[PDB]
Amino acid sequence: NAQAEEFKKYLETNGIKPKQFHKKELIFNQWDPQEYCIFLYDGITKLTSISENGTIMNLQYYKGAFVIMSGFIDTETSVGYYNLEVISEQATVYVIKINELKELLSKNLTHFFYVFQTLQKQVSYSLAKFNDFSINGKLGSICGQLLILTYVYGKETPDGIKITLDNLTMQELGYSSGIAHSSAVSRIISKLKQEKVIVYKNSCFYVQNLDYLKRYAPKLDEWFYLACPATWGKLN
Amino acid sequence: NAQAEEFKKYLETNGIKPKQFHKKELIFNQWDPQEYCIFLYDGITKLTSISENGTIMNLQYYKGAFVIMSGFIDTETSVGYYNLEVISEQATVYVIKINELKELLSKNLTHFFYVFQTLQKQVSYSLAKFNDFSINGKLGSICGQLLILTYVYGKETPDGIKITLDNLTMQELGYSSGIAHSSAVSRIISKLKQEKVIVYKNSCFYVQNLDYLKRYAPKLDEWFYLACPATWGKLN
DNA sequence: TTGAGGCATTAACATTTGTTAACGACGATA
DNA sequence: TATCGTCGTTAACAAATGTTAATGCCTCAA
Repeated sequence: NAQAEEFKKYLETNGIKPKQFHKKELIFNQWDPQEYCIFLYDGITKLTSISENGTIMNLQYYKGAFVIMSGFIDTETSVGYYNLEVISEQATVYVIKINELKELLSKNLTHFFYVFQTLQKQVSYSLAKFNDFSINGKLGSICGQLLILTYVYGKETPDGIKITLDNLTMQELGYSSGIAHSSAVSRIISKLKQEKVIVYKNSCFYVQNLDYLKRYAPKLDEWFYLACPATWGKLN
Repeated sequence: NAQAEEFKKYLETNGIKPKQFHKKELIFNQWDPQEYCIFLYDGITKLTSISENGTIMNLQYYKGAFVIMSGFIDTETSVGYYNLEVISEQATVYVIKINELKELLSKNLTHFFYVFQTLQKQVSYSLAKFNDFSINGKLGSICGQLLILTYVYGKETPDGIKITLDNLTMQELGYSSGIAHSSAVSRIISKLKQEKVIVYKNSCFYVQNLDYLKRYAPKLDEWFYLACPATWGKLN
């Protein structure tokens, strides 16, 4: 919040202007690999990839402020062919070309650490998500994904913890957990309603047994405690 | 590697001298969190985590030279509770306190960008691995892990590509794929031998149909092409 | 009001994977 | 030489997941 806003000012004082994106349009994509250093300031986006069969995969979400790399800082080559779709109504972004990045960082040292810090946050997040999505099959994958959603998009209400997210269909949850068919996702969420872990109200998800999700995503809950401890405190 | 040698001479100049670990040792562990910056210079290691009920998870392997870190750079707090076990007969490691690192990379930038490069390699590697493991179930996870081990520990032989890796049991393949029982991995392997994809010789695996593994792990093959071009080029 | 499309739910069937046990090969020990 | 433990293989069964289709609820357009 603070270390990021300080980074914003350093960008405006170097000619980097914020380019605002609206919902559903792709900042970068997998078919036109262009190496940038996206600095999502305010907004919500999802990193996706489309197989050759047209199969969709949602790798993760990004809520500003955060940094996303589409190319390497040295070789200036692509880190992978992915898409960064905007899913919030409006999201402002400070896009930076990979070339000038190496220069802007070598000047200010405190902001080099910031980008380096967020990259470490990225690594720990991927290992934890990988650890919990592999042990308990797809039930644990849905539980882990839901746990992630509750922490960064959750708010406490008398009905439970409301996950403030439009859309969030059965199809979209399946993409974030590697489930291709919507019927399979529903079959699992119908078990979580039976178990009394979640309820479906207002086309919106309320979780009531957060501990049940921790048992299926202990490494992810461990990550929020160590990486985003403020987000962890709101629910503990 | 050149960058890893300049870095190695940079550490030896500032008083950091190597340490020798033997097989089965743990550089760090998940029960005594110490925040180091591990510069694995020569040797092979696997990052693991033990769940509270005792199930092992093999997150990935590390082959020197590379950079692993158990704590964040600015806060110096743990990034996660993992074990780094030495699986080669011996390994040469340069342990450096997390605080000393901030000053060292502050003096010399070309080594700061080298550490940043290795981290970008880590991010894109985790996203790619998470992509191919989540889409095709356990068959696609075993196929993905084998693809990783061929590019890194594979060599052209008359019987295909030999995975030059010792003590690669069925358990260790399962731990890397979230499979808990060696019976399940043997079942998947007997099918890959049936389809003439691999052969089991002298407790080692020989890969004879690399293209079969690419169709089940396309983004990992893409990652080796974009991140480790030299390693990839030796098998195409 | 009627009718089209998308989403959620459930059903059923097929395939895969989880789980445990038995068999046989191999090494190592005394 | 006999005996013990480790590992791979296969089998059998239960459970989970992949796949398809049918149904009902809801929105929207005319």
